[PDB]
Amino acid sequence: HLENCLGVQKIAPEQIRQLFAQTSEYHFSIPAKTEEKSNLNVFFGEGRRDKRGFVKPRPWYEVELIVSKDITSQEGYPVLKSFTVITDDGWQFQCKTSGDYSKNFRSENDLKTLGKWIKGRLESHGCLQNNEKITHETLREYGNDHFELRSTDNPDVWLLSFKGK
DNA sequence: CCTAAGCGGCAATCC
DNA sequence: GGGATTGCCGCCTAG
Repeated sequence: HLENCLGVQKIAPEQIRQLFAQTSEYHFSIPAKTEEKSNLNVFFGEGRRDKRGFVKPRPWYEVELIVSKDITSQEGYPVLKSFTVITDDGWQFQCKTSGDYSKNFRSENDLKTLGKWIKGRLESHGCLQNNEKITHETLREYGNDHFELRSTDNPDVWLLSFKGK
């Protein structure tokens, strides 16, 4: 679902096999929270309100990963930085950490990009359907409730995993 | 001047 | 009370 998305590139399988074969100096297990108006479920939160008073609904694939201080404060974590992310299923796009405490982990220049990777993967495995809330059952049915954020010898390129079963 | 969403931070919550 | 945390809302500014 990410092939035709602007800013997203395809990384060859053999290029992936080598990258993930390296051991990371920094590794993080970012929890997939089940918050209902934030995180994976930003779609169910309030829309964006204009000065006229209209509230425009969020796109279905708009998501964020809010990372706690317990992981943010850890050494090596990209605080308020932009970086390249290479996914375990062979996709590359830009991400940027932002907000207070640099808690907000999002795809860069298109919030939907990270959403299409996460929700798309959930949908593809049949654990989620359009306009449905992501719950503990969704993650249990998928087979994983954490994202793996790993460092690479290049300080501006990270590895990101969300394998199921 | 509008338009729009990227992402910066308001504010609800806890102790 | 208000420092700490972050779930959630919408300001801000590029184009």
